[PDB]
Amino acid sequence: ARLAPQAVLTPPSAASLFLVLVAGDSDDDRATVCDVISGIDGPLKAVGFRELAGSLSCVVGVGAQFWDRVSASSKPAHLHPFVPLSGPVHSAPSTPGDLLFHIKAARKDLCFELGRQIVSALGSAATVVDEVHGFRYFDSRDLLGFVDGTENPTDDDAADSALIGDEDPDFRGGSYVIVQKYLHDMSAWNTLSTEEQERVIGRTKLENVELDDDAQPSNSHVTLNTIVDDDGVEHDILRDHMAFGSLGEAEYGTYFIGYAKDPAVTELMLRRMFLGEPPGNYDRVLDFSTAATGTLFFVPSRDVLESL
Amino acid sequence: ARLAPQAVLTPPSAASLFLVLVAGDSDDDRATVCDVISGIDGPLKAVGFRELAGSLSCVVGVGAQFWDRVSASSKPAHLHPFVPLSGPVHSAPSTPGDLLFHIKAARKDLCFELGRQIVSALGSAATVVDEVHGFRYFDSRDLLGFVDGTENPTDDDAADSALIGDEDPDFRGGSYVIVQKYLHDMSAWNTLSTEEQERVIGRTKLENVELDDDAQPSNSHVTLNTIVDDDGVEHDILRDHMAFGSLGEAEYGTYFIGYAKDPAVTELMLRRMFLGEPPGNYDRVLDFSTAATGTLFFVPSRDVLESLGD
Amino acid sequence: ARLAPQAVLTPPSAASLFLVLVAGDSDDDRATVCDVISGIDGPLKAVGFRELAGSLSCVVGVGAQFWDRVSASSKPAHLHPFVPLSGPVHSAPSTPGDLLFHIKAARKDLCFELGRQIVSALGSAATVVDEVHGFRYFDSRDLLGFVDGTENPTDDDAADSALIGDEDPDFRGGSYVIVQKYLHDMSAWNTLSTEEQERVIGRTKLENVELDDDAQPSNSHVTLNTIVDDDGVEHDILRDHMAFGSLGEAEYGTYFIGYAKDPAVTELMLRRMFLGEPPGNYDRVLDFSTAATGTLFFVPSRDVLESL
Amino acid sequence: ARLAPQAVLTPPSAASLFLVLVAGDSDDDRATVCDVISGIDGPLKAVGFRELAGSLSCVVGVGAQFWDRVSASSKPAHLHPFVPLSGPVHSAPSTPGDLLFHIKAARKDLCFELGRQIVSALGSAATVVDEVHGFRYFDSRDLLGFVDGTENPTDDDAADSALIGDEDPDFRGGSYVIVQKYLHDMSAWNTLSTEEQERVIGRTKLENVELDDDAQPSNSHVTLNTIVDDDGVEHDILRDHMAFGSLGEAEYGTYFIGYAKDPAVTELMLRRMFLGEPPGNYDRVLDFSTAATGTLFFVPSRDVLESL
Amino acid sequence: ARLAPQAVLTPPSAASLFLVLVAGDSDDDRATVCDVISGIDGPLKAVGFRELAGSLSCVVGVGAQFWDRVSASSKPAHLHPFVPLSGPVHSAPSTPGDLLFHIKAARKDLCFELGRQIVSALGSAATVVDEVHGFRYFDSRDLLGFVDGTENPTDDDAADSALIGDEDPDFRGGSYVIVQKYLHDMSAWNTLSTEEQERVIGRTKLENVELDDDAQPSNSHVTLNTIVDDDGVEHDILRDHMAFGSLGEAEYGTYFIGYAKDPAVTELMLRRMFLGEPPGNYDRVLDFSTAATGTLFFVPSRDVLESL
Amino acid sequence: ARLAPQAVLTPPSAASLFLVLVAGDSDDDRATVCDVISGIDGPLKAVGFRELAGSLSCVVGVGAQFWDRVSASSKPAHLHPFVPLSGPVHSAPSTPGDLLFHIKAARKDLCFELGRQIVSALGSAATVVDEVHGFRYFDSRDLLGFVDGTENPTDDDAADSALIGDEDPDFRGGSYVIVQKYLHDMSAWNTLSTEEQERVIGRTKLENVELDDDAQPSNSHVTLNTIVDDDGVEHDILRDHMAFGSLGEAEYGTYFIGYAKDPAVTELMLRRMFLGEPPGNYDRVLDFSTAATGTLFFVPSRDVLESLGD
Ligand code: HEM
Ligand code: HEM
Ligand code: HEM
Ligand code: HEM
Ligand SMILES: [Cl-]
Ligand SMILES: [Cl-]
Ligand SMILES: [Cl-]
Ligand SMILES: [Cl-]
Ligand SMILES: [Cl-]
Ligand SMILES: [Cl-]
Repeated sequence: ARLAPQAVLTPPSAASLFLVLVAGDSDDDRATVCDVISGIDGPLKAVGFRELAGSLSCVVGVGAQFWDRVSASSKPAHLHPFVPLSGPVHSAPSTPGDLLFHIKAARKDLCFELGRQIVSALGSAATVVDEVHGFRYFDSRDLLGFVDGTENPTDDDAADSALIGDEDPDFRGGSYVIVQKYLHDMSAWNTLSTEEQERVIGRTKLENVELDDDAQPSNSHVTLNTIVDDDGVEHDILRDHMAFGSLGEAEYGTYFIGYAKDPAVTELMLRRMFLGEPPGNYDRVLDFSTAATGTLFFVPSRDVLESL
Repeated sequence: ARLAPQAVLTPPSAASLFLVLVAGDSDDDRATVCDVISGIDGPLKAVGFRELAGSLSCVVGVGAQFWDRVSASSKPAHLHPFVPLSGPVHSAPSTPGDLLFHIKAARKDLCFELGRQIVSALGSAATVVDEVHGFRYFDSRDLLGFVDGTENPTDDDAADSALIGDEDPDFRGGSYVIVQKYLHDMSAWNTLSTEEQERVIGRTKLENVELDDDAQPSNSHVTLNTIVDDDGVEHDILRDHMAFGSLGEAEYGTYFIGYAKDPAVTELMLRRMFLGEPPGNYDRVLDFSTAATGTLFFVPSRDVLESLGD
Repeated sequence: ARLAPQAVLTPPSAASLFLVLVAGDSDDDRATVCDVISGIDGPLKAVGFRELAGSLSCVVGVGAQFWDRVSASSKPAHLHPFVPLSGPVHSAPSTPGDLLFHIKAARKDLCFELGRQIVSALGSAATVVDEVHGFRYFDSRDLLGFVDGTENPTDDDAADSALIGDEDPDFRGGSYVIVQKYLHDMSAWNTLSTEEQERVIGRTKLENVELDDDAQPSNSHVTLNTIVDDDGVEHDILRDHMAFGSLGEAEYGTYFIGYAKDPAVTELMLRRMFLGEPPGNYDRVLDFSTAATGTLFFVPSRDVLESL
Repeated sequence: ARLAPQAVLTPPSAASLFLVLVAGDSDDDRATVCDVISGIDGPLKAVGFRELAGSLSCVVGVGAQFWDRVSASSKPAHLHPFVPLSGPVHSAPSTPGDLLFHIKAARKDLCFELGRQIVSALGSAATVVDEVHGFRYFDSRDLLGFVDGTENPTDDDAADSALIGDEDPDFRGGSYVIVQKYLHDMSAWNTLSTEEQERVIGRTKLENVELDDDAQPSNSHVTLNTIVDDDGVEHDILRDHMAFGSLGEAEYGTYFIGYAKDPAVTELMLRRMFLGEPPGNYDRVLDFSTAATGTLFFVPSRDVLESL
Repeated sequence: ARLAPQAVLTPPSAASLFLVLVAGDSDDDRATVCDVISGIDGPLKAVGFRELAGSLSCVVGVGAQFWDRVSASSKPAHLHPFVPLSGPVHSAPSTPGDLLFHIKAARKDLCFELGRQIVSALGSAATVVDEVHGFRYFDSRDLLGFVDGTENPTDDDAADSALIGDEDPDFRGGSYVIVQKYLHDMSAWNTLSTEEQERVIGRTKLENVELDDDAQPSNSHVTLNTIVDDDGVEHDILRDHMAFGSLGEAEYGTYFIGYAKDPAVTELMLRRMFLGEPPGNYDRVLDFSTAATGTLFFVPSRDVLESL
Repeated sequence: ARLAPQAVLTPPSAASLFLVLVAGDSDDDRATVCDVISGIDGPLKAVGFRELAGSLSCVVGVGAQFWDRVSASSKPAHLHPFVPLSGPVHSAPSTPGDLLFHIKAARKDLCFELGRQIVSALGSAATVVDEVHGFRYFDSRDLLGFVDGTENPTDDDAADSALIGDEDPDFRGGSYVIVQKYLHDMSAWNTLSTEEQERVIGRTKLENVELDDDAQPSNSHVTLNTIVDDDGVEHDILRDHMAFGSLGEAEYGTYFIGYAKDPAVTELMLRRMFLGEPPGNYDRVLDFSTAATGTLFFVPSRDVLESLGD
């Protein structure tokens, strides 16, 4: 997929832009927004074509509520606003957003330029409500210093995990994407030893190897995020984390973004993380990371997107 | 597709070579030509294997006349010579060519060496009548200074636009390619202002953003080259422009090359360009660009290519 | 084919590692081996995910004997051990191996690190019986100075040539691989003129252009390794040579690895080379190269491998 | 210069970090700050050594006031706080800063990591007061769309322009650096035609060619920033602009940074820009760009820096 | 040596452009030419600054006749026109040129664009009399298939060899350059065996290893081009060949460019090649290469050039 | 410095080759050896010219014994065999070698091919006694998992540290290089925790940050290898480590190579490491790393190198 919108399956990139917008309550607003995101390949190629590599991609997400404003029937099976979580200790807020632009390329400028054109076409019809500029941090690490995104599926595995789906054939090729902007408590995290940190995560730190079953804490992040159903089938999401931050504001962040053919999978992971399994046995990553956003979007296929 | 001939759908490259040749009249000539082209997979790997990235590609095109010498039996549905167009001030000549090699690579030497080995194999069985060494100019601009190749289809849209399907199943996976070598009038073009240039093209110059409907002249190159049928169904082609030129001769060029599943789409684009729509409302790019060549070729799929003549 | 085990079709690489191992007889060995190899994309992802480019790949092969010890249930049609060849002047030995790891990447460190993790995870359950650290030598040459790999099938051709096959539905997507470690007599080779070396190979040395029919000796490496059936159809294999060696030991090597959906094609090339066509008219490449190893492995699809 | 602090002469980079800090009024503050910036190569190599290319560099600037707190004699000839400007229409503010870290590398992460280590070593002894993450925008353009930094001197030209100087031999190898964070009025600027924009700048837009003398407006940026003395000697600075911004905050910026052996040159340019020459005939770039900062720092040589 | 005119010492490049021009006789011509060439780093920076890598370079040469028309004041010691050579079988013509632009970069577009700007700035004041678009051919080979440029001096050696010179203080830092455009007879060349071609050159073809003393013919290109003085000191030049050509015209070329602090060294190589050592024993490279041009230019230092 | 031999100051590379050889006893042997090494500029260009970046470099080192066979006249100030050290549990053997080739490039094949042509020229006039194919391991870490090479001097500091100056003007621009091939005990080392490993080294593991004075053991590798004279003047060396190993043999290595203007600086580092400071307070890296070789060589400047023997 070179220069196509809704390229959910792209590998990771040196640079990302996450733009989250709310739509004008007006009628003229709903119409410009629709006509801009439905002609999204225009600016995608307008920027992207200037780089020989063609690394630029753009996935458009539309939140449940705005989807209702532009389409009666049909609606995809699982589109709903992001479900908030109130855990023993930690909370995942559900925050506003009608549009997501998830932008990737090999260079920052390519990203920024696509974002500039998008934001400009929208004018006063929409309002930026969250904006992260992500960046690869050494060998795909997060600011907690672990290699992050490892066990992502790929090739056929990834298409079955992320993309609808004979099960909902009107929206075949689409996906459900959840975003969460996490901020970290660096100083707290740095008071753990490497080994404690590894126990919190589920893998070794430098060498990025999974801890043995007989050594792998039942509340480790890896454990809480493994999903096996009754039949013993595993269910995976496609994740695309990036680091971001501000030195002066002491803000160090991980931007979570996860794609799935069914958001039941992503939501189950989030429940096991915030509420624990067994209940109360929650993910220690949450002791060091706080989600400031939580938004759920439908990712239309190219065809479905182009028709709005 | 890596080191396979007839890879129509390859992304743009840093360097290209376009060779157009005319075949000899004899029966020797025609059979040498069929050997070289049906076994083009050989020189392609002989050269291209030597570069780890395997960027080298080579698409072979056969003209309508030569096709009749080789396979009178069985002609693809729309293969004919290039249709010359002739407007009041600007014309699109129909110039000779039996063979097209459209070569792309990340490096000049690979393009050159492949060309060299091909030309060497043909020997006196063919003559080069056009040769262009193309090169990427800045951020994929053409010598007029505009980003060029932008609205080209990609992925599935591209395959559908460019390759013969069910409509002509005997030649599924082939294409029709048209080439034209254009020369520009740089000082004429430089007397225009940016804003005027933008009105000629249909997009802003630096930022490559499409002009909105209301600012978009009916004879902008973009407007004229938009093909929408009565059904309201859009028809695209796959274009592959490269810059070329010579500073001493004051030649500044764009080499045009368009692939289509049906050349009717390309031919209509050319009519709207040269004859205008409504009539006489022609494409002002042509005020600054003169076509020195125009030739149509059939691009056989690999299976078909391997069978000539034989 | 990003970070998938059994990516047989991958292109040449700047670096590769070839590991051959024998398993222990203990049932516990039997089981360690099967754990590690069936979970192979754990380490493949543990390591490979640290490279932005994702160039790392790892193909696992399993020997006939070892397959039997683990799945007397079903066998792939052509899984037998490597057949030794004993020819008028030169011979191809049949040497041990239960496991092949064919590892490739853009960098040595990735190859070495994947190997480190595999070997170490197999612990005393297995023993490295041959180890070759291969490298790209100039413009895809081998140490005899010829561009080597030129006539490999690509894309569809390659899949047809290398992957099973309606002809064996239970092992669809797998392959058979034969390795042979060759050592060259450099000084002898250098007494030939370039033209002589060209006559041995079947192609020109610098330009890598195939010699025409009337100047192609009938025992050139190329003629011998052309396999055309009675209907005039050509049967190809997918090959992956790398250079290797040691300056002080005066070892200058070519590691041969050949993939095919039916190893009989490979095996036939080997016979025409070693014994000759017609018999006695053998590949003069063998006057300057000696096979120190010869082993055949079955390459399972991901599904079959994941379930061993 | 690989991995040396005070590498004023480095070429431009894909990524930059500009950090401006104020020092604690305390005594313990003055001491940690001194010992951190005087051991600045420690973290420079600590981060920089992890990249094969070694593209990371770090220039440290110390403002006049803090310089006084740590050194009586000696003081460089021209160190003083940045002079504010009140022009016919436009104003250059003079804003706080004791320390500048001007950081460059081929990757964002390298920059951010160096900044993280610096800010962390400083702890509560200093406070970030300005922070820009710059990025190359296409072919060295600024967000106004012009190629920017063209006429920079280089090689010997650049060392004579930027570096002291037999004229002040205690501080030979040092430099004076002025920074200004500009924000742009994109919408206003976009209402000019290309040709007007070119007249404002002094060069053509796409092709980056200098306008002819007989066509070059006397109030163009190029004109106002050409410095010839009585004898007709030209005086140049070394400039190292980067773009930065925020889509949601509609902030589009150019970060100015200019190095000179004598700040008289930079200040004269700034006077001709804000006040005009003839007076009132000012730089139209200022009609579209507003400076939010203005700070002047001394850039000690390596030797002078290491001794504090 | 970043974006400086008269960067004689730069390494090989992937692309280059060689422009030779004759000036008109009008005094206005005289002056246009001198404006453009003395301001040459204007365009060099206009173009070159757009590439992050800064690989673009441009060396200006000036012919003897044209120098006279512009500076009868002082002349560099060795500035005379190219001396034709007329030998037993082959001749080197002396062809016109007043200006040389030797342009190099990592990409053709940079070369072409610098050329476009120069030629266009010279307008009708000058005429391009020869134009070669040179390219790197595989591993630094020329179209005869040999690695070509191997024995170039580097670093200090190169400066000693190419740059004037206490021996001519007024033109310290300049050089003399000789260009010759060669066309090859490819078919004739291919009738030689590789060994014969090696005997012609003086080195092995694929491995680029120098033939040992007893197998080096006395008329090999290498022997002939070895210049050793009476004290046994070797005098070298700095060379910059590129391949060029046209497939349809069957033109396969090597563009020779040679730099030296004293052109007599270059000139002597030329004599030993064309006329032979001993006389008649001439460079058999000339049986397969014909010089279509031959011109000598003086290469001013930046200071001298900037003041013409 | 591009394609010049004896480029001591080159930056780290992706690949290296370290060859150590012993010369034959004859007079033929010694003169072949002097031909090959004094004209090493030839193979260096023969190989290295073929790569556009010109990353290839080759530094030649001559042992003290062989130096006496070639230039009894005139010996540089500090040239002697490697001084073996012998502590209670860990030793630094002094192992044979007359010749060192320290080869660096961006690619393995260039290193290999240069080695091949050198070894081929020497013929039976020399024997390889050690050979290591080094490789960059992740973000310049060594097999112990730590970033390694960090505090190496750069620029002028480097030149001053590594090259002979006024002190020995007959050999200005030369150096003294010491090599040791270390083998690691990976399972011993893996039983430690990160924090302990950090205490062994003197820096944090992932982030490569120096530990502060108060957390910094007196026998950390970093502490022991800091050389400060009574004047309070620091003395550094130029180090060039590469990883190497073989998975089947369970060999995991660090190849050490240090350059100094005076080998006294390197030798003292080794004493503090092996014999400890205060005495017995040795470098715990040595609990996990065993030296299999130790050899000292003089690195002649180019001018000096060109003159042997002759
Ligand atoms: C600050 C937020 C987060 C940090 C720092 C973090 C970090 C990690 C790390 C270090 C790993 C192990 C490497 C890998 O296999 O990718 C991991 C794995 C994983 N993470 Fe998280 N993560 C975060 C948020 C989440 C959230 C919110 C979800 C679910 C909605 C999640 C889903 C997963 C999954 C599914 C895996 C792979 C588990 C497996 O199959 O081994 N991540 N992440
Ligand atoms: C020392 C070991 C070997 C060396 C140096 C060697 C070298 C070559 C060279 C130089 C070519 C021509 C370029 C190309 O198409 O790759 C070639 C072709 C070939 N080689 Fe070999 N080879 C070796 C072993 C083998 C073995 C053992 C087999 C079969 C099991 C083999 C199968 C082939 C095939 C199938 C081709 C393509 C022939 C064609 O054009 O159809 N190679 N090899
Ligand atoms: C928003 C702020 C600014 C923008 C967008 C801007 C943009 C430009 C552009 C487009 C050029 C022509 C290309 C070049 O030669 O670099 C230029 C040149 C120049 N600029 Fe500015 N600039 C800005 C601020 C300044 C400031 C504050 C100074 C002085 C303190 C300055 C000093 C120069 C100098 C010395 C030149 C080269 C003049 C010559 O010799 O041709 N820049 N800048
Ligand atoms: C068609 C034109 C030419 C071709 C194909 C050619 C080819 C070669 C080749 C293959 C080498 C050996 C590798 C090397 O050191 O570069 C060489 C060396 C050399 N060439 Fe030529 N050359 C040509 C013209 C010339 C001319 C006209 C000169 C002198 C004006 C010349 C001067 C040299 C020098 C100085 C060397 C190095 C000799 C040495 O080892 O000392 N080249 N050239
Ligand atoms: Cl961005
Ligand atoms: Cl070409
Ligand atoms: Cl390896
Ligand atoms: Cl940053
Ligand atoms: Cl050019
Ligand atoms: Cl090696």
